[PDB]
Amino acid sequence: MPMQMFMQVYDEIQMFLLEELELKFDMDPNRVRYLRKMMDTTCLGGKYNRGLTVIDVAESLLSLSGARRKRVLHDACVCGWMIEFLQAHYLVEDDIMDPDVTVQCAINDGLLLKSWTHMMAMHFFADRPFLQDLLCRFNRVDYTTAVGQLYDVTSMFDFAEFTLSNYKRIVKYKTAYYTYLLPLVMGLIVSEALPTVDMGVTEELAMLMGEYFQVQDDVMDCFTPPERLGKVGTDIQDAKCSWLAVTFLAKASSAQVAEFKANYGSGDSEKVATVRRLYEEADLQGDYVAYEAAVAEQVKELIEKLRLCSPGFAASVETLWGKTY
Amino acid sequence: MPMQMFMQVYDEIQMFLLEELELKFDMDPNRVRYLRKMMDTTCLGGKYNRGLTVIDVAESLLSLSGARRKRVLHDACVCGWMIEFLQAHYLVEDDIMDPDVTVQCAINDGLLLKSWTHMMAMHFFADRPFLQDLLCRFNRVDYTTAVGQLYDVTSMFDFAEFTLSNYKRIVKYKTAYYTYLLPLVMGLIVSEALPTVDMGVTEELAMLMGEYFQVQDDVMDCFTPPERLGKVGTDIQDAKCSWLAVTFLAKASSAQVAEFKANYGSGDSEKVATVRRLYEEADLQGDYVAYEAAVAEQVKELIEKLRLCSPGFAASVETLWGKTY
Ligand SMILES: Clc1ccc(OCCCn2ccnc2)cc1
Ligand SMILES: Clc1ccc(OCCCn2ccnc2)cc1
Repeated sequence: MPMQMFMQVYDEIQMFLLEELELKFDMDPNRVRYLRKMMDTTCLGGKYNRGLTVIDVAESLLSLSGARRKRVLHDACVCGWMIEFLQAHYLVEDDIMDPDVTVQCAINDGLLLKSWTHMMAMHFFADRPFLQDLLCRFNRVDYTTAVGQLYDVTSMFDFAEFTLSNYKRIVKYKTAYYTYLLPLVMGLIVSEALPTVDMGVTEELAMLMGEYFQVQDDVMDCFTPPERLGKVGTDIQDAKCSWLAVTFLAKASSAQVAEFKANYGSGDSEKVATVRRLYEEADLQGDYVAYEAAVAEQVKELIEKLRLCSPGFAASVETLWGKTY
Repeated sequence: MPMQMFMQVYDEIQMFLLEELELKFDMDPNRVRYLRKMMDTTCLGGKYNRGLTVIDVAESLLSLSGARRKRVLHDACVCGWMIEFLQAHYLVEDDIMDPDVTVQCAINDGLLLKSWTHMMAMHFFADRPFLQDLLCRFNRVDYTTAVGQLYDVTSMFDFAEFTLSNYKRIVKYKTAYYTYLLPLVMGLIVSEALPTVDMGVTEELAMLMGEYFQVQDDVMDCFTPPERLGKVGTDIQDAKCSWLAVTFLAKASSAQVAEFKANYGSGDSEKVATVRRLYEEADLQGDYVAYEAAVAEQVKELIEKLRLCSPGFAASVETLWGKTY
């Protein structure tokens, strides 16, 4: 029922965006169908975990607080697609990083997806009292992610920033603010329950779940094979500031660091194999299990602290925590 | 005095944006100075014609309608820099069209410049009654330009769209809505005189000045040498939908069209020279003078129509019209 409603609102959002281009933007049907195929290619495909979280938060607050129910659940789907659309916007900008007409259309697709988030927000929420407050928080979170992508890309151009605290800063700005905080806030805004929750504990629960997911995603990037992971692990070649790197540099000898600095960030499949060997000679996967368990306990405890002031909110957070755990 | 005020507000805007990153975004000084050098590189350099137009409109309405004057002129400079910042955002996206770290930073610079337009608007206008109305019109004009760039880039991928009307559509959405309409609207919004002007005539005057500038810029792209123009003319090689092309196809014989379709859009310097030869054998520059004079007369007449309902507004439009003419 939630997913069935989510894809139905996608038809409602896509119809408005394309018809507006046909009627009020003087666009020919050829480019209109071109944008339909482009929208479905970029927005549809993933698991929609960021969007469906907004719905799960909204349905918990209306029943754990008749015509008002249909409005909030509809606003949640529009807010959920705002994230999925902006998620596709960043993914299109990633394909560029990896008279040419296929690159010009790629940049244009990224600008349109970003613009469509404002169009659907200024439309379905034109009469909502939170349109001005939602767009401001939505922009700063988009600003935060662009800043976080600067922390991550320039993590080796200025090993001085290979610290567990800087790793927290990257995951916080690059990932945690858009995955584990943004959908929770948009669920409280459509339900008109934003000031009725502990934002400090909500923020604290957001960064910890991002730390839990990013660390697990770094171990799978290095150890899970490409057929079981679904992608080719390139964090070692890209010299990324992963959890495996900052943990290795702390418990490695002065030689294992020198052998690490001479083999890290190289495309040689044998140097990367020498880096994976050092990661296992350091028993990092042993520390990986205990590290996630420590963060997992902090998640379970902070859910109870937010439960004393927001009972129905914690039920949705436990569901979001169950997705990563 | 206007330009001296404009660069002074740039210091005020840059100081807020960078300090916010240092205090509320946990950014190290290395990246802060990196963003200062990047901001000055992209935003500073041009003639600032789009930004200064907002100031020229604001100063005409406060004297041709004491503490209220300083507020409107300050809002005009912030609104003027919103355009210059977003202008640099599109320019950065153009350099991309023409683990690599120099391309990742290019995409990141484009996202930050776009985000900074919202940050400076949500800051300096946090207490203005037009913050919600300005951001909505600012986004749709940004949406319009991204749509116009789709009309222009795909003008030969779907010579069927090489018509004088489609040329108007490209210039309208790609150029006229951001150069000759956006600065005029932001000047009326900061002066609280938006509903006191004929928007239809204001829109009509906007597209005509864009048509006047784009046509003149197409002739210089083909005939003005690179040292006098300042750039290498590549519209013929790129197979652009320029005014010289749509005018040629209308007055060329069935052979001159075949010789045009076989030499247009090619990088061969001899095929391009064969296209320039056809442009002069058709006496297009003779039609170019009379075409601009016809549009120039429509500009002078529409200034009088807006003068009957807005006297001080026309004085600023005549100044903006004097920049292109
Ligand atoms: Cl407000 C908002 C901010 C960021 C969003 O997505 C982040 C995607 C970044 N990314 C992920 C993989 N490659 C790039 C969605 C909404
Ligand atoms: Cl709202 C707004 C919309 C568009 C703006 O700039 C248009 C620049 C497009 N361009 C020009 C040369 N290459 C790309 C500024 C403000």
